[PDB]
Amino acid sequence: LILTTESIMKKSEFLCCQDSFLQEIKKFIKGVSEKIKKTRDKYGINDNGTTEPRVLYQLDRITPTQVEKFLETCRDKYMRAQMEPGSAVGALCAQSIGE
Amino acid sequence: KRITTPYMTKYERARVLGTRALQIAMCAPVMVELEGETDPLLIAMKELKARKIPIIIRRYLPDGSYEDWGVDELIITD
Amino acid sequence: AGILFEDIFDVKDIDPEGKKFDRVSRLHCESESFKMDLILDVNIQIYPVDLGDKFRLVIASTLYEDGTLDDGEYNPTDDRPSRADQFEYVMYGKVYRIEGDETSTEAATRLSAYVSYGGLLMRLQGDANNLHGFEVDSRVYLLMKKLA
Repeated sequence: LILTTESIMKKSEFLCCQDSFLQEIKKFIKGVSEKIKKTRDKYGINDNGTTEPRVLYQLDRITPTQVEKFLETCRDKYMRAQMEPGSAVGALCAQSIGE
Repeated sequence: KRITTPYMTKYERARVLGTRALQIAMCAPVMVELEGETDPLLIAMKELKARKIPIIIRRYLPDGSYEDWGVDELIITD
Repeated sequence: AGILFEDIFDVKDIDPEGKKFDRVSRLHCESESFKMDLILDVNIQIYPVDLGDKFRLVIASTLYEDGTLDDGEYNPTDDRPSRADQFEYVMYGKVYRIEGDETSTEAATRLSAYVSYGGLLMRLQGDANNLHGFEVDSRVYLLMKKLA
């Protein structure tokens, strides 16, 4: 998971994000990666996929396609959340304290 | 290089649709094939989705320099 | 077959926290053959369950025993031999959460499967070898017959 995350995050379109946001994603993905270890240590899951009761791979499942769609959704939602140029930001401030 | 954001802002979208509607209300050529729409603003929204609008947005930095962005090469969004 | 799981269950409690609803009761049950505990909501108006009853609960992927998973739509009107002719109560629902036992820090094998029957919930908890064949976002038929 960590290897595949840093492969996607080094693509050119992620460079336009603020570095504080790229740290938060990596901090989150590291957090997710530690839950996978704790479960697979408890249940004796082997990372090669060979273990016979296949239902064990549902417990903390994550797939490359889901990681790719996750990073794109986050990066998109960050870019679209920026305060757009032209915004009359003082009038919004005035009314948000007045009301 | 152009440094400002590639997304079209809501203010740019509002004024492109407005200026194009006013131009389509006068007898300008329509660049899309209209399909029985009469309201000029509805025709302008088809031209935006089809990326056919002939407007350039001149973004102005506060020092007085400028960037010319085509309406067809901004990333439009709701 | 298309059976996922099958065991005989004994009812151990009917309402733990009082009768919150009229039609629905929260049955807590335990199985003889395997060490499986079962939480199950049933409509006790159409099907009445008492505190001592023993029932057979089959969970199946398809309602036709020939193993044809063809379910474009379910037609109540159509009449063909099926699995439901042997059982008194039938529900259709979706498996929506598989979750691990939190109550041991090491060397654990208990799993929880959650099925929702339109809001009537089931928790089936037991050894991983008995819950095999459950997957998230899968749709299952519960079937249930009381035993004398």
